[PDB]
Amino acid sequence: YQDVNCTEVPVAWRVYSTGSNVFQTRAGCLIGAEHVNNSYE
Amino acid sequence: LPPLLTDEMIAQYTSALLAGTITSGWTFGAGPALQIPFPMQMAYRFNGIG
Ligand SMILES: *[C@@H]1O[C@H](CO)[C@@H](O)[C@H](O)[C@H]1NC(C)=O
Ligand SMILES: *[C@@H]1O[C@H](CO)[C@@H](O)[C@H](O)[C@H]1NC(C)=O
Repeated sequence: YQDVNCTEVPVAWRVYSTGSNVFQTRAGCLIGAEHVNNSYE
Repeated sequence: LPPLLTDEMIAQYTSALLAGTITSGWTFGAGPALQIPFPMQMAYRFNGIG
C-alpha cells in the first residue's frame, strides 16, 4: 500500500489486511513479507 | 514515488570507483584489479601522451 501509514490499512481478502506480517518502509506498507537482517542481491 | 537507490548507495558506488581508479589504475575495467604504486601509473599516463 503506497504512502500509507499502516495503522489504518484495513479500515478502508481479509487475510491480506490483517496483522499476520506488517512491515513499514519508505515506499509505504508491505503486507505478507518477513523482514530479514541479512542482505542479498 | 521515491527513488530506488537512496543517496547512500550512490555515494558508495562513487567511493568504490574512486578507490579502484586510485589503487589499481585502469586495469580494473578490463579484468581483475591489479595493484600498482601511484607514481608509476602517473608515469605511464605521461608516457601515453608522448
Ligand atoms: C504512524 O502512525 C502512528 C500511530 O500508531 C504514529 O505514532 C506515527 O508517528 C505515524 N508515523 C510514522 C510511523 O512514521
Ligand atoms: C535483526 O536485528 C535486530 C536488531 O539487532 C533484532 O532486534 C532482531 O531480532 C533481528 N532479527 C530479525 C528477524 O529482525
